[PDB]
Amino acid sequence: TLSILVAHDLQRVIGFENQLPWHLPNDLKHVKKLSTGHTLVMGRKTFESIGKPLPNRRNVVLTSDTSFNVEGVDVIHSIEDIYQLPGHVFIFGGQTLYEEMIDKVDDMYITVIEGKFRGDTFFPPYTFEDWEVASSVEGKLDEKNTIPHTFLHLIRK
Ligand SMILES: NC(=O)C1=CN([C@@H]2O[C@H](COP(=O)(O)OP(=O)(O)OC[C@H]3O[C@@H](n4cnc5c(N)ncnc54)[C@H](OP(=O)(O)O)[C@@H]3O)[C@@H](O)[C@H]2O)C=CC1
Ligand SMILES: COc1cc(Cc2cnc(N)nc2N)c2c(c1OC)O[C@H](C1CC1)C=C2
Repeated sequence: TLSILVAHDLQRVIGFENQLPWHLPNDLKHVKKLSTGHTLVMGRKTFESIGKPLPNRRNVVLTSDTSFNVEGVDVIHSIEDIYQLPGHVFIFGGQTLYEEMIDKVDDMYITVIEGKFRGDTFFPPYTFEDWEVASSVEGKLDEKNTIPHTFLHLIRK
């Protein structure tokens, strides 16, 4: 499969200043569960945000810098290179990946962060007319996960 994996807020904010706008450990645990043993493709800037490869899956960074060679990352330099990767590939961020990728992906794992944050980066507007809810499961709140949130899984209709 080829999937978006993204958390966005009530106005589709994903990012602020090259970071997530929220602290929400449940969602990062969700990312882990979903992606472990599989492949991430991210934009260069998102890679700079996580700063190192994530363990126990394959990490692929899309970048135009051909001098890019990082330990345990695989570089690619075009959108097209994605479509040849073996297996279940998650588009992992960021704003520009999502824009390039959203009409190409089979499905999307979105966490809707039921808040309104300040962002400088956004997820593309989409329409549920295009997208079928295979599941919708509320996140559980606790002291350390204090923002309401819903795990959507959308298949393209
Ligand atoms: N909420 C969420 O689920 C997530 C949010 N984010 C957020 O997203 C924001 C980052 O978004 P954005 O600024 O768009 O950054 P991106 O992470 O999408 O990276 C952009 C970079 O990726 C490379 N790139 C993208 N497309 C291509 C292409 N087609 N060919 C060659 N290179 C390409 C370029 O690298 P180069 O300049 O080296 O050529 C470009 O500068 C941050 O705010 C971050 O916090 C990130 C992940 C998840
Ligand atoms: C933009 O920054 C991040 C993006 C992301 C990507 C990301 C986060 N949340 C969601 N829902 N989708 C995503 N694609 C993550 C993230 C980020 O900050 C560290 O943290 C952890 C990694 C191990 C450290 C997980 C994710």
